[PDB]
Amino acid sequence: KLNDLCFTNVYADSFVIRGDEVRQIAPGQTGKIADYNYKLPDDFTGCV
Amino acid sequence: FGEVFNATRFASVYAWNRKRISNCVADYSVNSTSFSTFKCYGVSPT
Repeated sequence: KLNDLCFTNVYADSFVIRGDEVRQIAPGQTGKIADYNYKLPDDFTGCV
Repeated sequence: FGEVFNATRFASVYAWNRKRISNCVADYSVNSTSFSTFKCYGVSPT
């Protein structure tokens, strides 16, 4: 339903990551990747 | 923990191995050995 809106401050966060840690990135994840390299807020609003 | 997850053999699933633990001081961050699954239910792993 996204194209129905006028968004605000759109940011696309780009990188590369191993296929063995696809599931590590989410709002409320833990572990070495999502704690030491990247981090997602717990009230996140966006697309992965 | 070392022999507890790293030894010669574990028993089967129906014939499983049980161990009794108490009277010590613990850590969860000794994750260092890749875990294809790490799920803590009812209490936060952090």
